[PDB]
Amino acid sequence: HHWGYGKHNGPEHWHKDFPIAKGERQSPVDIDTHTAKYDPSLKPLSVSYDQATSLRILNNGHAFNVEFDDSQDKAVLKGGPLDGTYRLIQFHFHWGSLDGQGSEHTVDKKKYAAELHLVHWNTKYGDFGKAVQQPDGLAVLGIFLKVGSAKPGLQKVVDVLDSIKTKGKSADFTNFDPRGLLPESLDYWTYPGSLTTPPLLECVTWIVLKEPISVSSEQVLKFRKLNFNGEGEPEELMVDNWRPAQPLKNRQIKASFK
Ligand SMILES: NS(=O)(=O)N1CCc2ccccc21
Ligand SMILES: [Zn+2]
Repeated sequence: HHWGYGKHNGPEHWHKDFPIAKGERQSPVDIDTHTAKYDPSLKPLSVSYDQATSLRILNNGHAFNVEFDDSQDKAVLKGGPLDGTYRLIQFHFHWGSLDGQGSEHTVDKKKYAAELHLVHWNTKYGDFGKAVQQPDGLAVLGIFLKVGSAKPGLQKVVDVLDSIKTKGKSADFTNFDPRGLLPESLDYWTYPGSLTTPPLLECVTWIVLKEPISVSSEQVLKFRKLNFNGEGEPEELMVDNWRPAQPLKNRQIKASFK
């Protein structure tokens, strides 16, 4: 009886196995745009993905992960609120059954159709497993998706999903350039938070971009054909794999922009 996104094992249940679910820096949160304060001190954000090496795409039963070679400083995130260098390890998405839900963060209580998470780990801790035990171990770049025009840089991801329909399936996924998933502006909000799935560790500096990317209805419909289940099991469509907003508690959300 594992965690998931159903009535019986969904976010309102996670606290029983993972009591930090009710902790002091849980994610996601609602971003109240009128309460977020411009922080003139935030350093410029640096997204350096030119040398990124994608390797594989995996359906893990909760989402699909595009995995990178993180055995050297190829693809790194620096600057903004960050001290030091954070190495890209994977990206994934969270999405809805309908276009009116799917994001984990909200903006003035608005839900987007989906949310992209680019996961990076602080290289001063040596490996990802050590980094997640630290309060500044990870930096997650979050990007909202709205439905409208296609995102050409997403289509290579969309077209492989048929080959990883069910939990535990993977496929080779080399030479994918995650720069094609970014919006034009790097204006962001930032706050200290957590993983949004078990084990809900409080190790993340969240960096959520203000500008959403546009994807087509056909692109997101292909995300919604994935399965939570394993091969041969009763089909359970992989939809609504998002955690709702958590209490902000004793935190301030900072804006990079006026
Ligand atoms: N949104 S999420 O919590 O699933 N996420 C962000 C940080 C991280 C680390 C390892 C695996 C996944 C992720
Ligand atoms: Zn995520």
